[PDB]
Amino acid sequence: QPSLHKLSIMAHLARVKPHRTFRFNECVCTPYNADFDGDEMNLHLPQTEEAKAEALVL
Amino acid sequence: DDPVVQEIDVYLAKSLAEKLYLFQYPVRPASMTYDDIPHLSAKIKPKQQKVELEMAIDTLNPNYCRSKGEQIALNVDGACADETSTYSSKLMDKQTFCSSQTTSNTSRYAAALYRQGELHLTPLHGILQLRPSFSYLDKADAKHREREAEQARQRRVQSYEFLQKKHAEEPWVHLHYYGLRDSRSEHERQYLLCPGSSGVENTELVKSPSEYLMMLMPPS
Amino acid sequence: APIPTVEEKWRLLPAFLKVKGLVKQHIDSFNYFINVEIKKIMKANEKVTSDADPMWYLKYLNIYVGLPDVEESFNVTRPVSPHECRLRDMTYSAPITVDIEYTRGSQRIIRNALPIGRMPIMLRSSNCVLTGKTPAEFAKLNECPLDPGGYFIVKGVEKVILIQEQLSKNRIIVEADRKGAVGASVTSSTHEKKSRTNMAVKQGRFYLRHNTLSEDIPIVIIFKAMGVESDQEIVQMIGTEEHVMAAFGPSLEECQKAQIFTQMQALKYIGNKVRRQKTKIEEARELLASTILTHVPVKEFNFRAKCIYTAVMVRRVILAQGDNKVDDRDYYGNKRLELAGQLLSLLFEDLFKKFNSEMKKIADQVIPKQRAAQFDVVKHMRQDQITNGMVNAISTGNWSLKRFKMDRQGVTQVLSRLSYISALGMMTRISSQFEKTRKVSGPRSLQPSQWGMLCPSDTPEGEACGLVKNLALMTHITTDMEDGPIVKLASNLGVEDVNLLCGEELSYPNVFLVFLNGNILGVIRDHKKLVNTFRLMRRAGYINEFVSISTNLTDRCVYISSDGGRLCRPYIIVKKQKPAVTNKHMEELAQGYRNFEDFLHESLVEYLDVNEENDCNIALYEHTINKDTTHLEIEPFTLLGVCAGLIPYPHHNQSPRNTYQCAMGKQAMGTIGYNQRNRIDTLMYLLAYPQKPMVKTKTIELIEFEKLPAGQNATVAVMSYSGYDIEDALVLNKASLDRGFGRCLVYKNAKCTLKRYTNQTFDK
Amino acid sequence: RMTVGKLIELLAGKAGVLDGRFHYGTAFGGSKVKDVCEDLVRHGYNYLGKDYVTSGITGEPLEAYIYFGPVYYQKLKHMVLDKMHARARGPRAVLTRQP
Amino acid sequence: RPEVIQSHSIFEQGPAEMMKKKGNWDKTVDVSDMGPSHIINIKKEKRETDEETKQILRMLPKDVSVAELLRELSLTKEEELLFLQLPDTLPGQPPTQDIAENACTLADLTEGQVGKLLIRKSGRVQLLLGKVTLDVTMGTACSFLQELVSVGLGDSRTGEMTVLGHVKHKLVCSPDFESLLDHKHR
Amino acid sequence: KELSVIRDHAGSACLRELDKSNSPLTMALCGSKGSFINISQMIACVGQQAISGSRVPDGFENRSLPHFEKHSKLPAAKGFVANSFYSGLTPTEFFFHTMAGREGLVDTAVKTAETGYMQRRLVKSLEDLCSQYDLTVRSSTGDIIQFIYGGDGLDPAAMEGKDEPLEFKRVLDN
Amino acid sequence: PGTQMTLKTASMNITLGVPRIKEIINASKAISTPIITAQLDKDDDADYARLVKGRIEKTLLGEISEYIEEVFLPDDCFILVKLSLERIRLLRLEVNAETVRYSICTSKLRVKPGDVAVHGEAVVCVTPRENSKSSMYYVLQFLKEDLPKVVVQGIPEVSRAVIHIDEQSGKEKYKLLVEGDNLRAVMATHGVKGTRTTSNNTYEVEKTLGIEAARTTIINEIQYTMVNHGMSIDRRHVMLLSDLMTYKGEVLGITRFGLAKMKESVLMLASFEKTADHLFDAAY
Amino acid sequence: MLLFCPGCGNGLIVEEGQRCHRFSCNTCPYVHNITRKVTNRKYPKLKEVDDVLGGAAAWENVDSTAESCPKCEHPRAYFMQLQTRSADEPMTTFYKCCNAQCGHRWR
Ligand SMILES: [Mg+2]
Ligand SMILES: [Zn+2]
Ligand SMILES: [Zn+2]
Repeated sequence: QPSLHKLSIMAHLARVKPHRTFRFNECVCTPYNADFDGDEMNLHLPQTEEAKAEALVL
Repeated sequence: DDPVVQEIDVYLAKSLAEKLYLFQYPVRPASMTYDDIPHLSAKIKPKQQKVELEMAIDTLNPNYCRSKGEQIALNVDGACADETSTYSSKLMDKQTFCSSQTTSNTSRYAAALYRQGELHLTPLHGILQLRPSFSYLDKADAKHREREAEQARQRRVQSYEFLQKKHAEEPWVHLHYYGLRDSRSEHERQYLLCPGSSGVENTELVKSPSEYLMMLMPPS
Repeated sequence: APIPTVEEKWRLLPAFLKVKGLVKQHIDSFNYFINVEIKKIMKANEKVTSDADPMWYLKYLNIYVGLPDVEESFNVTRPVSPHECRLRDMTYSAPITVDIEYTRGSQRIIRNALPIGRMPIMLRSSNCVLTGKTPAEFAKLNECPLDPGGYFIVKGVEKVILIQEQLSKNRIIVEADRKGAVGASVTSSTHEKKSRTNMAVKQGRFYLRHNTLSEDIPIVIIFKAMGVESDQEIVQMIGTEEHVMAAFGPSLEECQKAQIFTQMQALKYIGNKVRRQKTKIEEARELLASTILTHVPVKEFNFRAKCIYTAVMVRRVILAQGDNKVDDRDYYGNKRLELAGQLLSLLFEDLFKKFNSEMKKIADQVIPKQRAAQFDVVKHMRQDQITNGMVNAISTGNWSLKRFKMDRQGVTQVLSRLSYISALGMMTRISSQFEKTRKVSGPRSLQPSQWGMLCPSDTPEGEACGLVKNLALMTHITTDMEDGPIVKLASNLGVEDVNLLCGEELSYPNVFLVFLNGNILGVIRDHKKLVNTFRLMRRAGYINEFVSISTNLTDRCVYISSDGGRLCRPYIIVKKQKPAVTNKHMEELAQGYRNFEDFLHESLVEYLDVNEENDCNIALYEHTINKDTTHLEIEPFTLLGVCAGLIPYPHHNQSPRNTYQCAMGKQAMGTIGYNQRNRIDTLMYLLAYPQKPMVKTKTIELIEFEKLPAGQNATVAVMSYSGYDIEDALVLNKASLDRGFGRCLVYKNAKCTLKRYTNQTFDK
Repeated sequence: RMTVGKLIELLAGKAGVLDGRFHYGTAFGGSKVKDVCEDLVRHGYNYLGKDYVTSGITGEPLEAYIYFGPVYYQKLKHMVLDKMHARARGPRAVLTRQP
Repeated sequence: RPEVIQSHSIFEQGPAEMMKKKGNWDKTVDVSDMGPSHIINIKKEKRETDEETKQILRMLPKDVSVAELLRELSLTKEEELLFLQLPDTLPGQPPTQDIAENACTLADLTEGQVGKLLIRKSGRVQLLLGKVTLDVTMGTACSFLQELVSVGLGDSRTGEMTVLGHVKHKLVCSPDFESLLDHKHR
Repeated sequence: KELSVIRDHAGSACLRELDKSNSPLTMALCGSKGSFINISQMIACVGQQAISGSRVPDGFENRSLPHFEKHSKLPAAKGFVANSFYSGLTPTEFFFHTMAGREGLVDTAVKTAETGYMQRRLVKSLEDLCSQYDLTVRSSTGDIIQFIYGGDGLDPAAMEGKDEPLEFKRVLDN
Repeated sequence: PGTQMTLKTASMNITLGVPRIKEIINASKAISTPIITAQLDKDDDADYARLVKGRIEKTLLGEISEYIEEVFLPDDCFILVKLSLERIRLLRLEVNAETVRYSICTSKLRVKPGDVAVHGEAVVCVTPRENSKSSMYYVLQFLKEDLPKVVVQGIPEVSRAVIHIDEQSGKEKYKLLVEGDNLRAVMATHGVKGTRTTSNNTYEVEKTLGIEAARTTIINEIQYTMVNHGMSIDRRHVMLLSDLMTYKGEVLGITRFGLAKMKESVLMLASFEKTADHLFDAAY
Repeated sequence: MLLFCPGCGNGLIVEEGQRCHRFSCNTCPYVHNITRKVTNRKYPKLKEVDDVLGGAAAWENVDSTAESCPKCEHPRAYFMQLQTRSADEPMTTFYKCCNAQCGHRWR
């Protein structure tokens, strides 16, 4: 949520899994400055094919 | 240690118990006494003590400026009235001291005329500060301003006009001043002494240390 | 040879917690309110007088509060427990009965109990139904024995009046200006007035500023306005050194530019400057004797004692521009803490004056008009004004008193019941004065004046880091004193009056002023004799033991403070390198032949204030005592607060970790109390199988955390396992989770009201 | 973070459960390390809490010793079942037609 | 004004500066030995420190009580006026004065010997006023004029005003709380 | 200077006696978490506790706490700690350490309102700029800011060297 | 990298961190602690250093005058000031009594050149006149405190200076850190190499050495502040920031006034502040 | 300097009369003829000389038959006396020796 540089928001390819938490690889903790101590991270699902493609490429 | 020196007996006098005052001049040092200056008049009220003096300043001394004295005497009084006036002559001769009262209770201060191994206390009836007054500039501006041109519950005791009216009702008393150098000061200075024997046991001041500590520090 | 240690000196702390500290601060303020201050407000407003038709009056004789009650539908009343008030969503209140005397033609008509309103009773105070009871009798009231109390109950929610922090009023503060100037000010507050006067040096000439005056006026005009007209006496009161006169010169040279030489002329000069709310002279004389520097009294319009005080202000400005030893707003000798009593005093005073004014308005309308038969005012006591005022001001959180110009918002918070430490921690907060204006970083830092008064570790993390603070374990906030015998003891100890001298004695090197809460009592030589004799009269019990006396050897002032709301702290007196507490004394304490008050009266323990401990030399342990010690620290672990008392070995961690633990310990799921099953709250988390800690602090044994704990002992390996534990994450055990580890219950609430309307129709 | 207090809490709790005491971790005092080391060595554990530990996955023992002990964990109120939230489309404001 | 001012390496002689400075203001027009030009030696203007009044001329430490009484006794046999402050209550009874343990001032005492001033060895001055010992300390020393006057209203409308002498020093008497508490502790 | 010598020599003495396969030493050598300052600070000697780049300012009249003599400038009385985190701080050292820690906490509390407003101004001023196809950087109206982006025309996101597009020695060894 | 700066750091305290970047991009005309770094040609000796140091450091008349006195004579009254020429000789100044004559009559109550005499090589008298504008002839007290606060030698804007030394073994030269905000004067004194001296305050370099030197000053100063905190920014970013500030010939801020001069927009400025006056004036 | 009237205690001003310059009150007739030289010296604080003398300054106080310095017992040293504050201070004595393979600072 506190978005300092432009890598505070990136696009991942989602995969569904049973438990109730967003689970990303820990090598990506340095761009978000996440720390896994109860931190929350927002999700945004684009609704248009142009938005998917611009998210995936850029 | 033993009190090897000065077993000074402290005596008490009451002849001047209601007469004795202490004047202090906040603006005049120790060396500059008033023993030489001629005193003209002394005004007083006994209850609500407010002493007013008038001292005369000479004119032929070099410290007096007549070029300003003529002008300020013309500014204060009328040029040729001479019936009522703050100054008799055409020059500023008199200097008025007005007092302000320091404390209400003066029961806890006493003068002490020390002598050859003995000490004579005497209670004071009042301590006053005598400051030189600037009433003449206000009378000058008064003469200048006249030359140009089922009620609700009230509170008068805590205002200024009623307090001046309450103090104005007590009549003045005029006094014959006597200097330090006169024989009358030496005549009345022996009223600070008290005729008594050398050693007389006091029938008063008998209360114990514990009674004294209880007495000055009362229980709530 | 080592100094022999009193090893059982620790017991002075559980004996101290029986009486003072650990929410008993709030309770001892509210008892002070409902036992003296409501009578003092009633004495300040004892008689109303209708304007039309005089010699008809209402005269309040005495006031009371009494035990709590409840009003029901069929005019029946019954005493109530607090828990019934929590469940039924009402307010736990007691009715204010006042006895009046008044006139109905018959000149003496008396009543003995006329109820006019309902005071909310704070729990475990003198009027509450809980105090003095045994743990067998809290069961019949459904109340926990460990519930600390000190929180109100209004409309079913539990509200706590937070301890407000203020700057100490009626004291000379030398601060810097924005543009580089140095000016002094004093927020002169009494019970009837609050206004800030100033002193500005904006050209090298001393201007005084005030909210009343339209434009700032020079200071020598004011000195001439206050009955001293000679310039020599002014410069005597300022000071007789050379550079003081050199700095004050252009202010004298200003007053000779205008023709201000007489007091009437100066009052005329001021009378043109007054914002007009006899017009010229009286509006300036009453202004000088009532509003500028209003905390200094004027007896019979004798302005001498106010001239000396404003000369002291100008002398401090001059000596402060020479070397920049300005005072700081952050020293906790200059703070005062306003408890629940000193807000309920203001609230009840404003509501009671609006009550008397509304009654006088109704009486003024109805007496000359309707009928010749004399009415009674007993038919005109609408209780809803007092009740709705008290309840709305507690339950809402804003204290808009237009009489006192106070518009504080967010005084009361809902008492957080996440666990036991959360309740006990919110009962000891101190909310700061600024309340997040901007990032000043001046009062947010930890000043060293908070030693043993406030907690170094416990502060919130976030936007409020450093403003909200927490009281320590072994502190005590004073109440207001009688003010009487301090003056009479001070006059016997050689304090010459200020009226018996000119200002030249103020600038001597051997002459110290004395103050008393901002008013000059006089001057004195040999201040060490005064201070030591005053302390020996304090330790013998002739003076109330919270009266502190300090000495400021730079500014040459001997302060004697007696106002309430400042932080005190007990110590053990040390007389010539030996503690005054001997092992026989702690043995008598452990057997019960004496208690902590008998340690106070035998000159063994005395309460230092922050201002008094500025001059004392305190040793922490027994082996630190050298020849210049006066006081010994009772227990050094009372430096830390309550929530920092949960931490085991807190002096081994890096200090941010203690602050993060003080934040997280208020959120731990635990047990609220023994009544936690009979208790319907908004959101209540319980732990299924709590356990008491395995490494426990003495603070845990004092506040009884081990009787209802929050957390479970877990067998913790410290190893790296499977890489799912990278940034602070931790791996649990599935079998431990299945057998009961960390099992927690969540209780929620769902309420529905079925109201009856103004029409005779009902919800169903 | 230099939380050496956790490393002493683990040790003193381990030395406390083995003989039924509660050790004090009082600020500026409390039971030192030198006492709980001897209290552990009297019961047959190592004097520093590190234990020979066998891995459950492979069955083979581990190269470094592992530091066991009972530490007082406490569950905080921030649970994920109250914080997980989603919105596809739902109620909008009446005035500014946005969620 | 010429701006390009010139300078040289030579060193200024000390006496040459001294004698130039001397010649700049040692000139005097005091030849006018006349009335206006004359000046009264006892009415010089007041320099501000009142002990230090003399700025123009024809050309301090603080004493203690035993030093003051030693000077007033041995150094001069001339009598001297002191001004002493007493505590609020003196350890006595008002004799048949219609009482309640009020204040006991000097106005409720009689004439005669009322106490003994004991100067001890090494500065300690006690005022034994009975069984109890008051303590005497030097108060804030005044430097301005204090005249000790008498006012006698012998007639209803007029009276006599007489100065007895100048008051120079001030004493303060204060109780000994250490001794009063060490008699019986509380 | 003398207290920095005490801390640095205590650190250089505590690091020499640690064994290899010590866990803080491995975690400091591989740079994963920690450093040598932390190992020295929790074995040997916690250093001077500096508030705003100086020693502890006096919070009382000419002394830091009441537990020291007036006008002393000793090392223990103005903030220096001798104990490690292993042997545990004494109460005065603990209070000085908490004074030094709340500065870090309050700086992190200030940092949001200190830096977000500056970045909001920089965004609103700079966001219109774009790199056109003729390799000029023009504003919203079309005035030229730069004729070529940064002189060379190169992206900072693709710099293999120290602010230079290649490092030729590494490419030749490749 | 403003988020990574913990405001971390023998004399000449400089502000670093987020407030220094904020002072740079605000482009305010007066900044807290400007420092002019000056270079000396004859960089060998401290005797050469302290000469020009005294030539640029502000020295007060009271700091060299051993006594300043008011003398009343029967025929005249004046203010005699004796200069301590031993301390002038040791501080190595180009002043004498005639220089102190010229430094006075510079904006002090309209004093005349005839009102000052040069009686010796060490003494100066000042005979005051009536001000005739809300003052009295006893203005000698104003002159008796104001006259030590006049400056006879040095730059009127420079508060203080300090000699700074290098450390390398091959050489030893003395640079001169000057804490003042008048770059034009420091560059023009004899003995200071004007072709190699810089500043911190960007507006002074804009006023003195042009807009392009202001651009280079902004580049070097932002990169200096970023390097002192261990963060690294590629130079193209601060280069574009410096070119955005100076593409209209004058150094502009990132505040709302400079943003009003760069951006023509109405709704952009109406989002920022100023409740409705922009909208009603833009309608007007 | 402030000087005040013995009569009323207002502040005096200097003016000129027909034979002398006078101190005169503004509100009462008191005047005081300035018959002789009267003065008031400020004596302000001079600059610090500690870094001014270091590094081979233009000292001159050395004289024939001057004492040798006490450590080296050679006359290869300068010595000086200066006021450090205003010229009412009694001058302090200080000396520094600079010789081959020998650097020291003394008082
Ligand atoms: Mg986090
Ligand atoms: Zn006069
Ligand atoms: Zn040598």
